[PDB]
Amino acid sequence: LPLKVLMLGDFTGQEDARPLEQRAPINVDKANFNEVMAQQNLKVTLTAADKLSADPNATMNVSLQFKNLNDFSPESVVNQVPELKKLLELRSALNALKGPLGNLPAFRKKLQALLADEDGRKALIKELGLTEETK
Amino acid sequence: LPLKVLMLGDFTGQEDARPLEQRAPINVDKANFNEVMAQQNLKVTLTAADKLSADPNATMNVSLQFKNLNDFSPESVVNQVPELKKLLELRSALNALKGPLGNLPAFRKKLQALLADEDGRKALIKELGLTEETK
Amino acid sequence: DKALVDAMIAEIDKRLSSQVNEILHAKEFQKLESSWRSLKFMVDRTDFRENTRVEMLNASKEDLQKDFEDAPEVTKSGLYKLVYSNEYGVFGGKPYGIISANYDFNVGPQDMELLRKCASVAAMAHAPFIGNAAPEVFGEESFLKLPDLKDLKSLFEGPQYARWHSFRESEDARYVGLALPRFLLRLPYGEKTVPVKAFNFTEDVVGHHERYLWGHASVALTSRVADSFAKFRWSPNIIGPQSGGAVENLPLHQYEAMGEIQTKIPTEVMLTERREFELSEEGFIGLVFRKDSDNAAFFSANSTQKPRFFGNTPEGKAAETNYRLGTQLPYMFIMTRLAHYIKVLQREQIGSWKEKSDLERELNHWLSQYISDMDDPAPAVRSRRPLRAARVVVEDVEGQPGWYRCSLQVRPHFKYMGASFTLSLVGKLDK
Amino acid sequence: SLKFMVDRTDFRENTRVEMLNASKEDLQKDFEDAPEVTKSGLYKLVYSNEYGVFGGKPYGIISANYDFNVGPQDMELLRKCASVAAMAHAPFIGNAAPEVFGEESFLKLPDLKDLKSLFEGPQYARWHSFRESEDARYVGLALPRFLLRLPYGEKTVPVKAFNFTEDVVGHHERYLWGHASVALTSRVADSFAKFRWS
Amino acid sequence: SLKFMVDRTDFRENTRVEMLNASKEDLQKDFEDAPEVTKSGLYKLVYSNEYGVFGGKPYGIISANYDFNVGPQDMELLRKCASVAAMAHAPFIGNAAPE
Amino acid sequence: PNIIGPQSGGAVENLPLHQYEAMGEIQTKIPTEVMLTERREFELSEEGFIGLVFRKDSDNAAFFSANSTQKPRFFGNTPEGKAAETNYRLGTQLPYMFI
Repeated sequence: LPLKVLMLGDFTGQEDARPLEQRAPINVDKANFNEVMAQQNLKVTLTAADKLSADPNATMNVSLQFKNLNDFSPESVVNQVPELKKLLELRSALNALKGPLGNLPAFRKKLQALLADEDGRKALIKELGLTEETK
Repeated sequence: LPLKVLMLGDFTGQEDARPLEQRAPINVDKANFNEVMAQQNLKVTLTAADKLSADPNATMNVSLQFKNLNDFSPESVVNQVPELKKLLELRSALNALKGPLGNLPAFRKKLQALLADEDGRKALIKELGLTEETK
Repeated sequence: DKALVDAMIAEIDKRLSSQVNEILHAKEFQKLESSWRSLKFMVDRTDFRENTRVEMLNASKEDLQKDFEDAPEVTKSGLYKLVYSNEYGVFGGKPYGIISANYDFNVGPQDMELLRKCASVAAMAHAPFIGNAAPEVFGEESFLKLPDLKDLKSLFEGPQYARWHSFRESEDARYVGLALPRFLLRLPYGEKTVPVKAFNFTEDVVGHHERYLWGHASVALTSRVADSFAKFRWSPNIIGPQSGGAVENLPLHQYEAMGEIQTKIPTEVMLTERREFELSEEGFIGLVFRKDSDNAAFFSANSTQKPRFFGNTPEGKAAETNYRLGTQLPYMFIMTRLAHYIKVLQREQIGSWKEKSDLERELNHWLSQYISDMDDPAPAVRSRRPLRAARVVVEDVEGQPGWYRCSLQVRPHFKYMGASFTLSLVGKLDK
Repeated sequence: SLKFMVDRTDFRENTRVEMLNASKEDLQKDFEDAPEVTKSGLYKLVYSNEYGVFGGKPYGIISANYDFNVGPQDMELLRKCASVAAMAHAPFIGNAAPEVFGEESFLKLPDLKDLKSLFEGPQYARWHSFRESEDARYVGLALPRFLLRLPYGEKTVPVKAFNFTEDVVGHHERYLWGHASVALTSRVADSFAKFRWS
Repeated sequence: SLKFMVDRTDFRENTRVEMLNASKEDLQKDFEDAPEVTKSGLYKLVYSNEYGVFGGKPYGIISANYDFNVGPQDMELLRKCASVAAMAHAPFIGNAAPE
Repeated sequence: PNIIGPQSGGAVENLPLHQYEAMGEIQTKIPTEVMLTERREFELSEEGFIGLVFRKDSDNAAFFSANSTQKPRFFGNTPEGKAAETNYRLGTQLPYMFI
C-alpha cells in the first residue's frame, strides 16, 4: 500500500462555483509539478499603493497570471505590470545610451515608443522624461 | 419495535382551520429535514419599531417567508425587507465607489436605481443620499 | 477621501444593525426560529439507522384545550386518535415511544387542565409526556432569579398552587415530566464568532437576556432518550454525567464584564447541588450546568408524581420502595417498552391453543430475554438487560373460557442516586 | 510551500500526493450543508473513493494549509476533520495562528510567562472540550511558521535586468513565511520512504 | 505579608489563592444580618460557588488576617467561622491578639 | 500533614534580623516578639494555640504542633475508653483533619 497524502488548501485567488464533491483532486509529482500549475491557471486581481508618484489617493490595480513558480519572480511581475514594464524599458534605454550602445536618433525614436503606451499616467511619463540626460 | 417520538408544538405563525384529528403528522429525518420546512411553508407577518428614523410613531411591518433554517440568517432577513435590502444595495454602492471599482457615472446611475423603489420612505432616501461623498 | 466614505459605511451599517436587532429580537420571530432550530438540534443528534423515528404535529396549547374540551371523552380526542388509535391500538401498526411538547407551563388553570389530559393520554398508551416550566411558575420574572429563592418547598404551600398539588397526587402523574431552565440555541452574530455575508452585522444583546435565542430543554432530554435507545434499545440511561444524561457541546459566549471577561451561561443560571435537589423534590427535571465548561447534566428524571409515605414497618417500607420506583421515569420507561412488546407479541398469539399453564410457561421464557440475574453483570451492561428478577402468574377469567388474568412484577437494577458518608479517624483499626 | 514538500519526497518509493482546492469557509459550508459527515464532499473522496472502495487505496494522511484561531468556526472545522480522520484512520495536520496565544505574531512567544494558565480563560472553552474528545487523536496542529524564500538581493538572490534589492521593513510579515505543516509532512514521507512505516 | 505568602508558594503545583476584602466588623454584620449561615455572603462563595457546585472546585483552607480577643464579638465571629469551615470541610486559620 | 516540625516541614526559614546596640554590646531583635521556651510552647499547645517558636541565635522558627481550638475529651481508663480518647484526639489535631 502506497503512502498517499491529500493536500487541501486555497491554491487559487478565488473560490470555485463547483461543489466540493464535484471538483476533482489532482495527482502531483516531480515530473509534472509545473504542468499542474499551468493547467490550474492562477490569477491575482489586486490593488496596491501606487508609489510611482507622491499621491496617497493613487492606487495601482494589477492582474497577474502564473503558469509556473518562475512567474512569481520580480522579473515576471514587472513584465505583467505595464506601469513597471515601461520603466524597465526606460531603464534599458538609458543604460544603452549611457554605455554609448546607440546614437541620439535611435534613443529618441525608442523613447517615444516607450512613452506612447496609453495605459501610462502622464505623471509617470514626466518622471520618466526627467531621467533623460539633457544632451 | 422502533422508538418513535411525537413532537407537538406551534411550528407555524398561525393556528390551522383544519381540526386536530384531520391535520396529519409529518415524518422527519436527517435526509429530508429541509424538505419538510419547505413543504410546511413558514411565514411571519409582524411589526417592529422602525429604527431607521427618529420617530417613536414610526413602525415597520414585515412579511418574512422561510423554506429552510438558512432563511433565519440576517442575510435572508435583509433580502426580504426592502427597507433594509435597499440599504444593503447602498452599502455595496458606497464600498464599490470608495474602493474605486466603478466610476462616478455608473455610481450615479446605480444610485438612482436603488432609491427609485416606491416602497421606500422619503426620510430613508434622504438618510441614504446623505451618505454619498460630495465628489 | 476614502476614509470619509468608510465612515459613511460605518454609520450605514450602524443604522441597518439597529433595525435588524428589532427583527431578530422579535418575540414572534424567535418563537418560529427557536421551534425549528431546536427541532433540528434534536433531529441531527439522533440516529435514524438505529430504528429511531420522529413525527411532527403542529398544535398550539390553546387548540389542545379546544379539542380536549370539545370532545365528550379523551378516547374521542383528535390527539388520542393518532397517538393511541392509529398506533398502539392498531394491528400491524406501532406504538408511540414518547411525546415531546414544545410548551412552557404556568400555574394557570388552563395549563393545569392541559397537563391533566396529557397525563390521561400518556397513561392509556403507556408513553410519557415531556415539556418545560415557565419562569413565572416560581413567581420570578426569569430563571435568572432562581438563586434568590430561599425555599421552593415553602413557596409551593401557597393557595396559588392548589391545583398543581392535587395534580402531583394523581396516579396519572407518573406520565408527566417537566424540565426547568432553558438553554442557548445560537451564539449572537459577530464578525469573528458568527459572521454573515456582505452586511457587517454585529448583534447587540442588551441588558435583557431574553435577546438570546433560548431553547426548550425538553428537546435536550429527548436526545437523552434517543441515545440510550440507539445503544441498547432501552431508555433507562438518561440520569448522569457518565451514565448518559450528559448534554455535551453547548453554545458559549464570552463578553466583557466589569473590565474582565465572562461567558453567558448556556442555561440561565448555574444551578447548585442544593438547589437541584430542591427542584428534584418538587418533581422538576433540572438541567444543571457544569461550571466553566460547555456541558450540562440531568442528575435525575423524577416525574411530577409525589411519593407516598407508609408506616415504618417491613411491609410499609416495601410499599414505599415500590411506589418510588413508579414515580421515576428511568424505571417507567422499562415498563412502557414491556407494555408495548406484550401488546404486539400477544396479538400474534390470539387463536392459538393456550391453556392457563401454557401462558405461564411461554411468558416466563419470554421475559427471561431481558433479565440479567448474574452475581455481577458488567456495569452499564445491565443496560441492555434492565431487569434483575421477574415473576409471572396466570389465572383464568371464570365463566369466560379462553380469557386469562396475568400478573407481571419486575425488579429492575437500581440507579445510584445519592449517599451519605460518615468519616472517622481511628486508632487500632483492623488492618 | 507545496513544491518544497513535493521535491523532498521520493515518488519511486510508492509515495503519492493529490491536491484538492478548498478554502476553510467552504469546508464549513459543505459540512454544515450535509446532513451528516458520511455525506460530505470531503468524506466522499477521502473515505468513499479510497478506503471504502474495493480495488482502491486508503489516504495515508491529510495536510491542510490553514491557520486556526480559537474562533468558533475554526473549532467546528476541527471537530469535523477529527471525525473524518477517525473514520478513515488518517490524521489531519495543520497549523495554529499567532493570535491563538493572544499575541500579534509568534515573535512574542518569549514574553508569554505561562501557556497553561493562559488556556484557563473562558475564551478557550471550546478548545478545552475538543481536547477531551476521543476524535482528538486524529488532529495535530503545528506552531511557528518558517521562511520559504530569502529576500531578493544583487548577491544572495539576484534577478535579471532590473537591479532589484528587496527591502524588508520592521514588519517581519514582509518575509515569505510558510506553513510548518508541510515540513511535518516531509517527515512522514521520509520515514515511509525508508521503512514503509511512519 | 500577602506577597510574603504568595511568592513562597508554587503555582505550577496546582496551588491557587483568592483575595476577599472583608473587615471583622462586616463579617459580623453579614452573619448577624443573614437568617442562617447557609444564606451568608461568605458561605455563598466558599461553599456554594465551590464545594457545592458541579464542575467547580472546593476551597482548601481560609486564612484570615485578623487578631482575636476574648471580646464577645470576636467569639461570635469564631463561632460562625467554625460552622462554615465544618460545612465545607476547610479549616479557618487566624491569629490571637496580645491582650 | 507535613507542617509540624523543624525537619518535617513546619520550619519557617529566612526570617528578618536586626542587630542593634544593647548595654554596650550588640543584639538582634528577635523575629518573633519573644523567644518561646519548650515549657511555654507546651503550655500554649495545651490551650489550643499554634505557637511559632524562634530557634535561638538563628533566623529560623518552627511550628512544633498544630492543635485546633477543640479541647480533648477524657474517657474512663478502660480498653474501650482509651480507644475513644485516641480517636477523639486525632480529631482535635489539624495534621490529621487535613487528611
